[PDB]
Amino acid sequence: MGKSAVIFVERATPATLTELKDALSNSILSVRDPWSIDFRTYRCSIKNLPADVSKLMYSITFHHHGRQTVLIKDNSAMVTTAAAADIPPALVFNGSSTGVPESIDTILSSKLSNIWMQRQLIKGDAGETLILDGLTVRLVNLFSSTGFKGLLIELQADEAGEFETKIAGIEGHLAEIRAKEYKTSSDSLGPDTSNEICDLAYQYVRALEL
Amino acid sequence: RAEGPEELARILQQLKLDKIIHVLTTMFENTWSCSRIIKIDKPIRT
Amino acid sequence: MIVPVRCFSCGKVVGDKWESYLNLLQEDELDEGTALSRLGLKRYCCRRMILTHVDLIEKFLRYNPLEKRD
Amino acid sequence: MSEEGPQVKIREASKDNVDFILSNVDLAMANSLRRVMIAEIPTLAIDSVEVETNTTVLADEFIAHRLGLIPLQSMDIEQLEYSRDCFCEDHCDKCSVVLTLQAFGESESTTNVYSKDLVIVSNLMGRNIGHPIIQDKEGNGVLICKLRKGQELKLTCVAKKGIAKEHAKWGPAAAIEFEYDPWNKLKHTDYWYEQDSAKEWPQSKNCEYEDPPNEGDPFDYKAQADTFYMNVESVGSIPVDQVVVRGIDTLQKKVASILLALTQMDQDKVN
Amino acid sequence: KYICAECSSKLSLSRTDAVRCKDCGHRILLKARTKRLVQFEAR
Amino acid sequence: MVQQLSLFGSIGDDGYDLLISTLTTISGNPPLLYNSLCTVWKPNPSYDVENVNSRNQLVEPNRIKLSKEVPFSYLIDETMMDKPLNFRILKSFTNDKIPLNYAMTRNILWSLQISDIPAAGNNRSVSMQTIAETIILSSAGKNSSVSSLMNGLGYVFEFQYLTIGVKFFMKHGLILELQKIWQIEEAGNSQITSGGFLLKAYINVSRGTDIDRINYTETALMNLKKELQGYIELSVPDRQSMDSRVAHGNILI
Amino acid sequence: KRVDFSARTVISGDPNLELDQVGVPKSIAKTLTYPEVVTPYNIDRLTQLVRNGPNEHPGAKYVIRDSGDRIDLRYSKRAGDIQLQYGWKVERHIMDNDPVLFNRQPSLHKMSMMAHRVKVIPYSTFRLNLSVTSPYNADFDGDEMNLHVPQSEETRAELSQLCAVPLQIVSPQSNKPCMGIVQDTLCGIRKLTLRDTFIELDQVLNMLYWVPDWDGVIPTPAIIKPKPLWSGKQILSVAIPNGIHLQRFDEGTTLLS
Amino acid sequence: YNVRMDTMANILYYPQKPLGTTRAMEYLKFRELPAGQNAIVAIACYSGYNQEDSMIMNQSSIDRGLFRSLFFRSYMDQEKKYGMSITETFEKPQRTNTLRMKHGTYDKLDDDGLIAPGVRVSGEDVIIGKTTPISPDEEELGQRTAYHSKRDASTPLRSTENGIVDQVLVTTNQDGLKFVKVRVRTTKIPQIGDKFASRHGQKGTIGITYRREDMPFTAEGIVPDLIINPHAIPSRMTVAHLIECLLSKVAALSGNEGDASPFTDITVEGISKLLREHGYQSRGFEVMYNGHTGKKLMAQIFFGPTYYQRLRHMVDDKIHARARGPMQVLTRQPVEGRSRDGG
Amino acid sequence: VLTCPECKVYPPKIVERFSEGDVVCALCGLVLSDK
Amino acid sequence: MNAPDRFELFLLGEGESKLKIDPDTKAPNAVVITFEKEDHTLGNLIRAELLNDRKVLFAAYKVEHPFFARFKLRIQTTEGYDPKDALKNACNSIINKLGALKTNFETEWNLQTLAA
Repeated sequence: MGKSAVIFVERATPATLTELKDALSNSILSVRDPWSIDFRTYRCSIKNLPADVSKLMYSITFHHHGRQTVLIKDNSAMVTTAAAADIPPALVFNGSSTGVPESIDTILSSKLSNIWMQRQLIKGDAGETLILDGLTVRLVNLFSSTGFKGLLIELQADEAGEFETKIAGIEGHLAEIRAKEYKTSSDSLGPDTSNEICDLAYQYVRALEL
Repeated sequence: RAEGPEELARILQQLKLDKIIHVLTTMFENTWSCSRIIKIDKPIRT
Repeated sequence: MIVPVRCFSCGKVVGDKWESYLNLLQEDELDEGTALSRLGLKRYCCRRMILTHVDLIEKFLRYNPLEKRD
Repeated sequence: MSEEGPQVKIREASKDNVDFILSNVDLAMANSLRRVMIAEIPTLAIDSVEVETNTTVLADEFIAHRLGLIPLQSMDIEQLEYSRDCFCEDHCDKCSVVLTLQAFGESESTTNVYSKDLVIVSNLMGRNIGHPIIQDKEGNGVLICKLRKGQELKLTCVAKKGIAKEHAKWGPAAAIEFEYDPWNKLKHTDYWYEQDSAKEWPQSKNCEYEDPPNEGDPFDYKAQADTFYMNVESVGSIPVDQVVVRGIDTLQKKVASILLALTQMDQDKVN
Repeated sequence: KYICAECSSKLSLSRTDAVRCKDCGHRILLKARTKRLVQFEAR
Repeated sequence: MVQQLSLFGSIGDDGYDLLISTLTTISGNPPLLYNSLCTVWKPNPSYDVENVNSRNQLVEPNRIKLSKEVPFSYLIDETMMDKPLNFRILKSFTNDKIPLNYAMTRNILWSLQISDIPAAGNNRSVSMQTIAETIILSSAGKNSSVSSLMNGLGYVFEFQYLTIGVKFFMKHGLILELQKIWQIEEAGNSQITSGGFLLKAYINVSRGTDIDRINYTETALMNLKKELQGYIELSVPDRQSMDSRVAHGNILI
Repeated sequence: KRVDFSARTVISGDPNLELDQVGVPKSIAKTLTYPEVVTPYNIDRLTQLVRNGPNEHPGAKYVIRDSGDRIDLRYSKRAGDIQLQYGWKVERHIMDNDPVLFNRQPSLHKMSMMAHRVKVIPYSTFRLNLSVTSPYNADFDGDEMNLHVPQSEETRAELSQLCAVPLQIVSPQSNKPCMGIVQDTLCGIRKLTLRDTFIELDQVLNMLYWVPDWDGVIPTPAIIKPKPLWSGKQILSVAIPNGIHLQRFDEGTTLLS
Repeated sequence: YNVRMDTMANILYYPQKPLGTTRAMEYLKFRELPAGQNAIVAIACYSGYNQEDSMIMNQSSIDRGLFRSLFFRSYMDQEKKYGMSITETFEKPQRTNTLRMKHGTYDKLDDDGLIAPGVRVSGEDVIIGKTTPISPDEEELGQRTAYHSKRDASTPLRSTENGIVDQVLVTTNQDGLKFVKVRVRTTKIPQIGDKFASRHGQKGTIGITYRREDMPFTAEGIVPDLIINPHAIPSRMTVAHLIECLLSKVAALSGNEGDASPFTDITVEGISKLLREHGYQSRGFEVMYNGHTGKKLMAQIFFGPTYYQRLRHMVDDKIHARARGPMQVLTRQPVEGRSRDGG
Repeated sequence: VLTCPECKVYPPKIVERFSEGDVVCALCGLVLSDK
Repeated sequence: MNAPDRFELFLLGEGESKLKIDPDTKAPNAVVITFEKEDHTLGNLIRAELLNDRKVLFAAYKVEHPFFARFKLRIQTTEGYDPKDALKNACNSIINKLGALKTNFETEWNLQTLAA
C-alpha cells in the first residue's frame, strides 16, 4: 500500500522552490512531466441550518490523476470523474449515462448556485516532479487571487516501511534552507477503508487550512 | 522527413555518435549511475 | 461644520490641532501667522486648511431638528 | 561595505521626518522608490461602520467618512490577511479588527467626541496593531464630533488591511521632497527672467552641498543625474525607516513576481 | 411609536387615535428611528 | 450535457413477441437485456432557500436523479434459473410482484443527472431536452453512503422505481428501448406500465450549437418513425408532462 | 417628433482617441441595443452573449423568434436554456466599432451631424477628439450632445459611407478645411520645431514607439559627434507620410532662410 | 436647514471663507455662509486633458473630502375625502384585496403604511401606502375580481433617486385630514462631468482625475488640487484672476486677510515685494518635476491658491437613455420628460 | 382576459414592465402586449 | 453611476496572465510584452535598466490610456541573444541594487540611532 504526505510552507520566497530543487540535486534520479492542481471552497447560502452542520465544502481537482474532482465535507469524501474513458461500462450500456458527463464544479456553480456559492480559489500550475531513490517529490507555487501564497510539497512512496524516515529527511533538507515554519500532514481519512486519492485530498485540506 | 543533404549528413553523424554513446552507457549500466540532468554551458576542452 | 481631519493636499492631519490653535489666539494674544507656524504648519496648504475654516457647528448646536419656522 | 551598490547618507532623523541624500543611483530608481513609498505600502484603517443611535446634528455617512481617515497603529500588518482571501464569512478574527464607540452628552456644556474613545473588543492574539495614533500633547487625538445635553452616539467599527492605490486613507506618508541638481549644471530647467535670471530666482538650501560652476568651463555634455536629496514624513502609523524599508521590499517583490512569471512562461515554452 | 415636536414626549398611537400630543396638545408628530439597526449593502 | 432528441410510444404485450422479430428484421441486431434502478431526490423543505431570486427568477428548484445497475441475481426468483438469461424472460414479468423488495433497496443505500423542461414552440417535430450529467465513482469517510451524501448537498429522498427492458442499437447512434416500470414502496411493488411496454426512441447530441448535426438527427428520427407507420404510432409527448421542477408535481410514466 | 434608441449627455475631451471615435459610457451602452441576426458566422459568440444575460456587458436583452414573438431574457430563466436557430434575432448591447450618429443643437449646417465609431468606457461623459469641436461649435463647460443608434444594415452602411467624420474635412461652404490642429497641440508643435530644440536618445525611442505606424528604423542623428542628438523636426517628420511635398515662401525668405 | 422640508436642498460639507475678500462682504455676511473652497491651482499644460475649459483634479483630494455635498429631498401626501366617505386610507396594502399593485417592494413599509427613518430606499420603492375604497358598481371592465375591494394609490420614488429616509412627519391640514411628509438624504461626490467656476467668469467641467503619483510636484512636495489650461487667459483678459491668485498665495504664506476691494491703493508690485520677503520667485512661478519619470520640467509653472464654487449642474442629473417605453394617449408618441423616461 | 398561449396556466401570472411598455408572462418570459 | 471598482488596479481577474509575449513582425529579434495591472513605476525602471546592456538595441514602453492599468514594453537585442534573457538580467540587476540599497540604509539608520 502506497503512502503519501503533504507539507505546506507559508513564509516561502519566490526562489525557495529552486533552492530546494538544487539542495536535493545529488540524489535526483530523474524528472517527469509537470502537474497542476485546483482548490475551491463553496459556502452554504441557507441560514436555517443546525449548529452541528458544517457550512463549507472543499473541492480539490487533480489534473495528473486523470482529471478527477474530490468533494470534502465533515470528514466525508466524494470522488467524481469527468472523462469518457473513466466511465464503468455498465452505466454506458444500460443507459444510466449519456456518455459525455460534466465536471461536478459546473454542476455546483451552474444549477445549484442558489444553495452553494464560491468563496475562494487557489491554483497551482507548472509544478515539477522528481524521481529519487524509491520516492517521488512534486513541487509547485501556489497563486491566489491577490498573488503568491506559499510552497506546496507532496511526497508519494510505494513501500510504507520507511516513510517516516523519508519525511524526516525532507524536513531536515528544508531545515538547512532555514524554512522553519512549515505545516505537515500524513493523516488518513478512514482507518479501515483506504482510498488513495481521497486520503491525498484530505491531507491537502489539512495542510492548506488556516 | 529530413530536408537537406547537410541535414542528412548531420543526422548520420549523430546516429554514429549516439549509437556509440548508447553502447557504452549500456556497458556501464550492466556492471554505475550516469546523470541525464547535467548540462554544462561550455564544452570541456579536450 | 467640524474641522476637517486631514489636509486635502499633502495628506497631513490638522484635525486635532484646532483646539490648541484656538488657545493661542486669545490666551496668548498672538497673531495668526505665528500661531499657525507654532503648530508645525509649514506648507501653505495646511495654513489654508486651518486659517480659512468657518466653524458652523456652534450654531446648529443651539437648535433642534424639530421645528424651524420661516 | 557594499561599494558596488547605491549609497546613502542620512543627515537628519526623528519620529516623523527622515532627511537624506541618495547617490550613485539612476533617476528612474529613485522616482520608482518614491512612487512606491507613497502609493503601495499597506496599513490599517477603518473600512466599515454600523450605527445604533444617532441624535447628533451631523449625518451618518458624514461621521463614517470622518472615521475612515483616523490613523491607527499598523506595525505588524504582515500577519493579517486580505479579507478577500480569509475563509471566514464577512470579517474574520484573522482578517479584521473591531472597535466600538459610545458617547452621551449628560452635561450642560457641550462635550467633544475625540478619537481616544475608540475601544477595541476583538482578540489581537498578541499582535501590536489597532492602537489609535495620538500625537498631540493632551492625548485627545483626532476630534470626531460634538454633543449637547441629551444627545447620544453609539456605533461599531470594522477596520481592515489595504493600500493607498484604492483610497487615500491607507497612505502612511504625508509628503516627500525630491530635489537634484541645484546649480542646473545639466541644463534641465530654463529660467524665466525680467532683467537678470541669476538674481530673481532664490537659491535652494542644497547649494551648500555642491560647488558652483565657473563661467570659464564649457557645458559638460557627458554628465548624468546621480545625486538626489530626499525628505520623507510619515502620517504616524508606521515608523519612517520602516516606510523606506517596506518601499524597497515592495519594489523587490514586484520585480521578483515579474521574474517568477517569466520563468513560468519559459517552462511553458519548453513544453 | 412616535414623538412630540415641542417637548419630544414619547407617545404610542393607534390607527384611530387623534394625531395629538397628550401633554402639550400640539398637532405636529414625528416618527421614531428603527430601533433594530438593519445592515445593508449599497448596490 | 447533451441535447437528447426523442420520440415516444407504447404497445400492448400481446404484440410484444411479434414486435421484437420485426425490429431484428430492420436493425439486423438482436435485443440485449438490461435493467436499472433510479432514485429521485428533492430539495429539503426544512431549509428555506430565500436565495431563489423571486423578483428576477434567475433559477427554480429542481429534482436530481441517481441511477445504478443492479445484477439479475436480485431479480430472478427460485423458479427461473432454468431458463437462460435472454429477452424471453420479460414474458413472465407481467405480475405486479417482483423479487426486489423495499428492504433490499434500503440496504443498497451511480450516475447523477438533472434535466429541464423541453424547448417551447410548436415548430418542433421531436422532443428536444437538455441534460446535465456527472458520475460518482467511489467515496470514503465515517458516513460514506449515497443517502448521507445527498443529505450533505441538501437533498432528501422522494421515491424510486425499477426499469426492466430490452435495447436495440441501430445506425447513426439511434437507440430504441422497450421498458417496463415497477414503482417500489414499503407498502409493496406496483407495475405502473400494466399490461404493456413503453417504447422510446432517442438520439444524443453532444453540442447544442451544432445545427447541421441536429438537423441530421431529426431527419433520422423522422425516417425511423415513417418506417414504423401502421404498426406503432410514435408521437411527441406533452411538453408539460416532462417538467420535473419542484413547484409543480407530475411524473410521465 | 420624439424618437427611440437615443441618448443625451455632456461631453469631454480625450486626446488618446482617434479622430472618428467616441467614448460611450457603460450604462448607456447597457440600455441601448441592436438586433443582430443569428447566422453560421456568429452563433457561437451570440450564444455566449445570450448566456451572459442582461446584467452584464457584453450581453443581450431580448430574443426575437422567426414568428415575431419576443422573449424577455430577464424573466425567462432561459439564459442558459434557449437554443438559437438560423433567422432568430438577438437584441444585443452596443459593441465596439458600431456606427452612431452624433449631433449638437442648433444644427445650422451640414457638418453639425456626423457619424462615429463607439468605444465603451467608464464614467458618465461622452468623449471626443479635440479637433472635431470646431465643426460642432462646442466646448467642454457644460454642453450636452445627442446620440442616435441605427437599427439595420442599410442604415449602418449609410452612416459609415456618407456621414463619417473622415469625409467631412473639406467643407463645401468655403472650400477649405473645417478641422485642424487647435489649442495646445498647436501651441506645442511650434515650440518643438524651433532650431533650438534638440532631443537625446531615450526620449527619441519613446517618441518613435508612440507613433503607431512606425517601421522599426531609427533615424540617423544629425549630430553624430561628440554626442548623438535629434532635432524636433526630425522626430516630427516620422508622423508625416512619405511622398508629401510642400513649398511656402513668406515675406523676405530666401532659399536659405 | 436641518428642520425645513424643502423640495430640494444642497449643503456643502466644509465651507471656507475666501483668502481675498472685498470690504463690502462684511455686510452681505459672506464670511459667515461661504459658497466655495480655496483650491490650490496650477495653470499649466499637463497631458492634454484640460483643453477647451476642461480641468484635471487630484483624486486623493477628492477622497479626503474636497467639494463633497449633502443632498436633501422631500415628498408630501394627504388623505382625500370625496363626498362624505373617506376615499383614501393610510394602510399597508395586501395582495389579497388589492388590484393594480406597483412592482416596488412594499416590505419596508410599517403597519402604519409609512416607512420609518433609517432605511436605505432605492429605485422604484414605495414609502407611503395609500389605499382607495371603490364602490361595488365600479368595475375596471372585467379586471376587478370579487375580493379586490380596494385600489392602490401609493407613491413610488423617482426612478433614479437613492439614499436613506431621514424624517417622517404626520400632521393634519385645515380640513382635519391626515398629512404625511417624508424627507430623504443623499451624498454627492465630484466626478467626471461636474461643473465648477471661479469668481471671474471662468467655469468648466472635470475631464479626468489623477492620483497623487501622476501629479507634477514642486521641490517641497506640494501638489496641485487642480490644473487649468493657460489658453483661457488672453482672449478673456481676466488679469484679476492672476492678481487674486498672487494675493491669496501671499496671504496664505503670511496669515492675514488680503484686501481686494475696487478703487484702492493696492498694486501688483507691492504684493510682489511682500512675496519675495518669504522666499519665492516674485512673479509666482515655481520649479516643478514630472510625476511619471521624475525629471525636471523645462518651463516653470504658475502656481497658487484660488477660490472655486461648485455649481448646480451634475452629470448624474443630465444623463438619459431610452430603447422603448410608454407612449402618449392621443398622439401615441414617446412621452416628454427625463424623469418619465421619454424620447 | 390575457393569458399566455404556451404555459396554459390558470390563473395566469403576469407582470407589466412600465418602463419598457410591455406585458410579460412571469414564467416563460414571453411578451404579451406592447406599447 | 459608472465608476469602476478600484480593486481592479491591483487584483488580476480570473483567466488573466500577468505577462503576454508576442513577437514583433517588423524588426528581427524584437518582442512586445504586455504587462497587466501595472503603471509607470515598473515600466520606467525596467526600461532604464534595459538601456544599460550593450547588446540591447531598442527598449521602449507606453501606457495607451490612463483609465486602464496596463502597459506595453518593446525590446530588440543583437543576434544570438534572447530578449527574455535580457529581461531576466535586468530584473536580477535591479534586485541586487535594491538589496544593496536596503543594507546601506539599515546600516546608516542604525548608526544614526547610535548617534541619536
